Amino acid sequence: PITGLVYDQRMMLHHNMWDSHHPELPQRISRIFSRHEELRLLSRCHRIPARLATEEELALCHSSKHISIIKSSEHMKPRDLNRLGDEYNSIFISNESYTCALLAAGSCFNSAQAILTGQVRNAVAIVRPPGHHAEKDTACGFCFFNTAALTARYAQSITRESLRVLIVDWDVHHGNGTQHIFEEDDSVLYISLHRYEDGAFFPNSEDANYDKVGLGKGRGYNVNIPWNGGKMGDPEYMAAFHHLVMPIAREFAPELVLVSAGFDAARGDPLGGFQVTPEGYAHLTHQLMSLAAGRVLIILEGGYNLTSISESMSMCTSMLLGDSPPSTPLKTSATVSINNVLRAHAPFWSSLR
Ligand SMILES: CC1(C)[C@@H]2CC[C@@H](CNCc3ccc(C(=O)NO)cc3)[C@H]1C2
Ligand SMILES: [Cl-]
Ligand SMILES: [K+]
Ligand SMILES: [K+]
Ligand SMILES: [Zn+2]
Repeated sequence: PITGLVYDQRMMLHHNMWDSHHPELPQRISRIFSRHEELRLLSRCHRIPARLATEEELALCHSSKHISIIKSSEHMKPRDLNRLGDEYNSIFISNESYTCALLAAGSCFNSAQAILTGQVRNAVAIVRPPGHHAEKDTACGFCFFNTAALTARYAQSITRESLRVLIVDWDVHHGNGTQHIFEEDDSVLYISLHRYEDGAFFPNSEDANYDKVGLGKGRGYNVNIPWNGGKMGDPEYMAAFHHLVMPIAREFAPELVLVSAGFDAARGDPLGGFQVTPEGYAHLTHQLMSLAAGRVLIILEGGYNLTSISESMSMCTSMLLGDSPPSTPLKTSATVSINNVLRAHAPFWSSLR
């Protein structure tokens, strides 16, 4: 009956030495943590310590070469950090980046351990840099290692290889790295909702479309819900949960739920362009709590309006703690999107028929 929370100020040390106004700001996590104190949520949680991921733990999802390259950045002079960052899509690197990425992952491992050992029922991880764009072999989109993917594998590593993990990715961007890491996996169901715009929206790949349903044994275990045609909000996200996320998740019967919880679909976010409310995120969290006997871990991904993300993630933690959720026609293109995913996944999920 207990909610865990992990936060460590040391993850603020990752920074952009060339553009101090880059939106993936150190203050993202400190503003969220402060808001939890202001709302008297922090004192209601069980504090879970951060730790470093080990390199062996990173090898659950990443190549030895990728690990060694990111690790080599901690001793680089600035022009070599610039060159290295430029070898990726939308990455900046400081000497502290690698350690911060390790702390983000190890924090999530400790939270998953706390859940799976029964110390807490659910947990929230206020971490940066984010993870879901990171691939096996490369960094991408502000992400170095795929924290959520690694946490799924870590969870399997302390229970059984086939532990059913559901990852719900409600960051406004597609988690390309998460999709690829689990594309052939039927033990990890990946469900992403994301702005798509026929490939115009970052990370700009048709991999994010609704017809990418997984490969081989994982066919049916990758659910992309792509939005086209501009701003979406609470109605569209509630309908996507109602028609797709929750029926599929209930059929899958996960033993652990991880939320890749970006808050860049929030009202006010300058990169997402969407209008999901803090109350909306509260309802999404409360629905996911009905899964997996409540074993839910909310992991911060993106989200760039400091006030928006502080309010939205605090609302999610309020739901984890058992507070009552707070108090409509869809954009026509959202109906088109939902029906496209429904047709793509009806062959795999009887609940959609
Ligand atoms: C040059 C810039 C720094 C300007 C200000 C934001 C970025 C956005 N370019 C791509 C992008 C978006 C979002 C994420 C993300 O991880 N969101 O969670 C990752 C990558 C470019 C434009
Ligand atoms: Cl330079
Ligand atoms: K997403
Ligand atoms: K999968
Ligand atoms: Zn994002």
